[PDB]
Amino acid sequence: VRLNKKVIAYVPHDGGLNQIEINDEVIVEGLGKKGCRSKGDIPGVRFRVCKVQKVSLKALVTKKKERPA
Amino acid sequence: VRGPRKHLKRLNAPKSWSLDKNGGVFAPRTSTGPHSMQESIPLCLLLTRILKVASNNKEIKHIMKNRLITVNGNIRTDSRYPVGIMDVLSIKKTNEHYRLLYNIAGKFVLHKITEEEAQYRIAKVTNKKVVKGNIPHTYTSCGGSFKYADPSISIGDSVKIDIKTSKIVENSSLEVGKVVYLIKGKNIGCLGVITGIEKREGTHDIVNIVDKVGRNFSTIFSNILVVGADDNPWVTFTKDEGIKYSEYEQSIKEYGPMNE
Amino acid sequence: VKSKGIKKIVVPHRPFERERLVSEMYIVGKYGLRNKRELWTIQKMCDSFKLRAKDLLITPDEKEFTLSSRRLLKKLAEWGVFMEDVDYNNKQSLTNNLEKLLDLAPTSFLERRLQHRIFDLGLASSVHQARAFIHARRVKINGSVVNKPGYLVKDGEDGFIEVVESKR
Amino acid sequence: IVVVKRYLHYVKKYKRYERRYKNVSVHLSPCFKGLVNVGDTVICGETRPLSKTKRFVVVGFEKKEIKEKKLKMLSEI
Amino acid sequence: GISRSNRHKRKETGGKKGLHEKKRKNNCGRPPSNTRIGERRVKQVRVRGGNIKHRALRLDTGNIACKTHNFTLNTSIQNVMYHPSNNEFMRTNILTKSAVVKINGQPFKHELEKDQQFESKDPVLFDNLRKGNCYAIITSRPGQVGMADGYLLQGEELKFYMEKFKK
RNA sequence: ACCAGGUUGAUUCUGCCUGACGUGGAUGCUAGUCUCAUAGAUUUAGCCAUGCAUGUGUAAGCGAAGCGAUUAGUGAAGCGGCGGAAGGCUCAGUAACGGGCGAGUAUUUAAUCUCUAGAACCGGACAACCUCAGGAAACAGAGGGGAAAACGGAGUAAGAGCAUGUGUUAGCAUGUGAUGAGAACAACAGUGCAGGAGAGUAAGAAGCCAUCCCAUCAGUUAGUAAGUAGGGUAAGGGCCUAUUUAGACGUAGACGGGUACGGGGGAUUAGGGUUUGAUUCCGGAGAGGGAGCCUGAGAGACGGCUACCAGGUCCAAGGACAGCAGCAGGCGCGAAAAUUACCGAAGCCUCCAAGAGGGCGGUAGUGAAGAGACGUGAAAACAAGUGUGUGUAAAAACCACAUGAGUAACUGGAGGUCAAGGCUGGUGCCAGCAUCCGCGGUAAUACCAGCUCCAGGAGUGUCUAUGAUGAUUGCUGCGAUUAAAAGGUCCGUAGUCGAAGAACAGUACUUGUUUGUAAUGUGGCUUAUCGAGAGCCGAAUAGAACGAGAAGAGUUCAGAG
RNA sequence: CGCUAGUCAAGAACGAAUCCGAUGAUCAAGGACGUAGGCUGGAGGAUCGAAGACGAUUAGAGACCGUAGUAGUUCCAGCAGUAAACGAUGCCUACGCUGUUGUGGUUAUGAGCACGGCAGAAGAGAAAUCUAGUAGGGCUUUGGGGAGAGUACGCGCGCAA
RNA sequence: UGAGUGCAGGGUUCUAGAUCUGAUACAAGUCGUAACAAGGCAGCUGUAGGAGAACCUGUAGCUGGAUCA
Repeated sequence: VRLNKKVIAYVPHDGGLNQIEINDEVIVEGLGKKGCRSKGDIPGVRFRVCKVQKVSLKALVTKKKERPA
Repeated sequence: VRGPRKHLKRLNAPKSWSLDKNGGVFAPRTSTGPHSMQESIPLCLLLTRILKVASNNKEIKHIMKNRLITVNGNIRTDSRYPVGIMDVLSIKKTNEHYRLLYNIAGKFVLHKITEEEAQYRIAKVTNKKVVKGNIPHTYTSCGGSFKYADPSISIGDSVKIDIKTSKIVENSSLEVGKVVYLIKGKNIGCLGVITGIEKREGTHDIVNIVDKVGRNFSTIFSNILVVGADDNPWVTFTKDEGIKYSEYEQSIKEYGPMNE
Repeated sequence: VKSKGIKKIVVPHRPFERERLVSEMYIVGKYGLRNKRELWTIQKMCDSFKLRAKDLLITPDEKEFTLSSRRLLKKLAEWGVFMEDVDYNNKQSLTNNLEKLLDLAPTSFLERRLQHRIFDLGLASSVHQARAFIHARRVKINGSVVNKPGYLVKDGEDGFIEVVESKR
Repeated sequence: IVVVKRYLHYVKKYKRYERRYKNVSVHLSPCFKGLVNVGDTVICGETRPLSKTKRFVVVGFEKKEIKEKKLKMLSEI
Repeated sequence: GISRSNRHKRKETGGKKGLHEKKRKNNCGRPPSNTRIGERRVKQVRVRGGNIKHRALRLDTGNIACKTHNFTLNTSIQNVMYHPSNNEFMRTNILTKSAVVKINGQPFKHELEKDQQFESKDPVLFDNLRKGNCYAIITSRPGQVGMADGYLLQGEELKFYMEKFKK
């Protein structure tokens, strides 16, 4: 939203991809290196998903909370 | 700023007033008048702190609306009027009299006196001028002015004033062996006797002093008032007679000297 | 945020160092303290006095040495911590005693705490039930209750401490 | 005329000094006209502003020194 | 309007400086007063601190002092002969300090004639006074003080200024 | 004042990546009690519905209508007086009188202090009142009385400037003179107002010194540098203008461009350092963007006026009004920030006041930004509740006594670094995990779960800047034969660096005395149950004034070479 | 920089009771020289030989080998400005163990001074080894994990390269 | 004294563009085999020609060479 660039982000958890629909809003976060750098075995991806539709992805995946609907 | 300043923040006010930092953001801005703002205190701080006789603004009003308080022989009705050093304060009901002096620490303090001491004050001579109609005049530190005094009085001398007549009574000059009182510096409130003066040109003269209990200290003439005709003082000084002690000396005097 | 109040603990540089873990574990266990923060707080207090002694011994001038030595030694005597026959007005003994401070230990501060004093004076069966009498108002000093286990007892208060029976 | 004044500035990190200078433009009066020239040292007093840049006036001078035009012995000795 | 601040002025090194304030009244200026010769017209200007200043737009007369004989007289002013700053102020007859002016000489003629040594002491003044020439110099500031005042030219001052008049 | 894991079949080195620890913001999950601080700064100095933030009267300036009276009185519409130029908010612009230290002029200053200090007559209006009466409103007309300590004139004291004597320099003398005023009232026993001279407060202008990055920016400037004379201003000055002289500033970085509110201070720290400062104190600038201005002692003012540009609001269509970088509040923008709350009390400011005003300030509500002290049992016997009193402006909380009782843990981990399981069941290079090294192809202590352990604990994980790690920026203190690294060789300016001997001088250098620091910080002591907290004391940096010492540095000499 | 004579300037070292007296070290900017190959004009052209052309060998050889052949290779007047231009070791100035062998002067014939080679030692260094030992002496150049990259844009020199 | 606004230019920062040309990653595709052993013509630095492509050839240099002789 803030730059009008399009970027690639990684989705962390076991079944995580199933918690996201097209046209959802997501908040995105850094991987923790000094400069923006690739981490582990993922080539060329520099951010990861944190929250979907205002709620924690960790809670969504582990079925502790539900989608706002 | 578009015009003159009206307020005064509490952290900016003189360290000589000795007001507690935490209680509120403001302090009373002294009215214009006799002494400088840095060398005087407003009357309402005296009545609420230095000599407790009021505890609230309603009471401070009432005391002065009833016309009770007299300073230098005139009744005062401005709560923010400045009082300065060697400045007789009195209540005619109950016949009380006080002078304003410094503690050894340099804070202000009121000292109770008899109705004899209440009749005079001391000031320092600042300028001499002749005025329209060929009238000689002389002026002093606290904005005083005097017509047809003795012509021999010289700039820098100190003069004693009769409060009832508003005339000069006696004159004393800056010489070896006279008593001195300390108005500003590292040694505020000390009292001592002149050892020696070193004259300088276009710059302040340096004065060397011996204390009554042996200590030498020197300062510039601009901080000294001369307070006796020769040997011994005019005004009566505080319960402790102007001796200052280091923390080191206070320890030696408390626990005894370090033995071999 | 920057705001009023000091911070009283220092976090250890290595979180899992085995000799530090074992020796800390022992001392919390023996003295019946709540968590590691109680201990670390006492440690900082102890370090501060050790720094003052170091500074005094290395100072060049005499006025500061003679002045501030006395103050340090008198304070630590009043707390009941540094117990020896310091003589004043004698330079050598002041130096000797300053050197004895330099290996003071946190154990000595712990044993001045009210929780330990109560148990040590045989008014309670354990360091645990001592704490449980300081809570619930059973402990009283100079005719007034003290609610806080960390109260450090000065030298000679020991005559005035007391316990009362429970409210039930 | 232009007067140069010189001094040293201490740089705390490296524990060393650097040389500095400043230029001051001063009023010279006709009474000194022939006597003061380039390289000489001069004493100046402060005044109210005389122009955009000028605030000091030359009040006297110390002439750049000669100890002696050294002696030559007579050929006779 | 007009300003006396150095806001807009270059630095001594030739560089420009940026502006950090809007203009302030405490450095306001005012347009020139161009005092002309004519029947008296003077305006009163309310100045800083509530003081008053007097500004002469037209003046007819001046007080003129004689320095050697120690008297002062009041006389009409005809025209400007010379002005040191600008040749223009002469041709349009504008009054300022240091302007040299022609005046009615008859009052001075009547006084100076009383001294038996007068002709011997200053022959060139004597000649001028015969020929109906009488010259003085203005010392006051008309745009500030609201009037013109001066002294009669005598001795070497005549010898100096007369060389400025001649074609 | 400290290290660990990772290039090889092993070894010893260079070197960088990662972990371990403070602090500023953002965020996941969880949350018992009490106390002290702090909150739309970062992005948009973006836009704003509503309500409030500035008014003041006595015995003692003038007093209309109404009410009422044996020629009394009342009680006040307006006028006059004093304030609205302070405080509050923000950091756009500015590399500079923006900042630190000294000094007091070439200047102006309502109030207030000390000394001194006042013989004055006459005339109209303006507002309100009274009679008509306009306009959609906002806002105005005619006509006629009438006051002042309001206003204009008369005389009269006084009196700027100019010139000469005399005392720098007041003052006095003499000649000449533009200008040209002035308040009383009440007795509860006082309150005002004209002139001077000196103080006191506040500005204006000045002296010295310190101030960020780019050379892929090397020449810049012509009111620019100066002089003579004049105008202008409260005042010096190219501040502005006329004629003459060519200056001024640069490789010790000029000029241009980019960026920035500046200090007191904050964070980290053995020492030497590195980073930040919108933000309680001081000083500066602004009020949608630019520009002009009246009134005043003081504004180039915006809770004053005027015009353009960008935006809005109401209308009866003719016109009118308006500016939350005050306090609440709303919309946007973002990863990012509280109540359209109470206030005759505390601290202060304003008036004509034994009284009136203040969203300045104080009081609570809201939120795991930060910081203290304590609960979650004991071996006989345990928070949080409740009621009275207190507390306050009124409150709530806090504390006292008296009643019930028996409630109260989670976050991250368990192959190595690095504390703690080859446990049981699923999955089979899948799905996932993992800062780094690495796990999983059916016998996984590393995935997904169960069960036991570990660490900190009302708290614990993650992301992002920064300080440390780091002698990987090196003054202290690294390297250049082969790891990255000595110009192909000379000459040479700016720059940095330079004998012995005998003498000399004091500006650096070092040091004494005196100044120079509110808060914060530093060394202490005293009172809130304790501990942060509060209150009092002592010393202090850089910078400046005056003395002192002369080794090193500096200058000179030649029966020295 | 290597044949022999003659001629013209300046320099290094050595010997010694010559003269002057701080005139000096290092160096941004600026200036002069710089193998070879290359370029602009003239002279010349034996040998060798980029390019180009053949013969063989090979799956294919465009190459290596052989035959032949041009620009260049030489000289004069200039431009250019790079090399593994290396002992991969900056320039002045110090303090430092032994033995042996050179070159040029001088000699109490014992030795010295300038410029070298070699072999140990002691220290040093990650080692190999030592222009590398000892050390807050002075001054300039210069590096900061691999790559992209000594590349892009701007600028200065050059006829072009 | 000047707001606003005409018309030319500059100085900065971003962004579009047919087409061309670099770099980097390409599990393992095609053609050869240039380097590391005397790597099958010892290798490398400068300069000049040539060539599908690594590269080949002339000229001067270096050993970090396969020789301290």
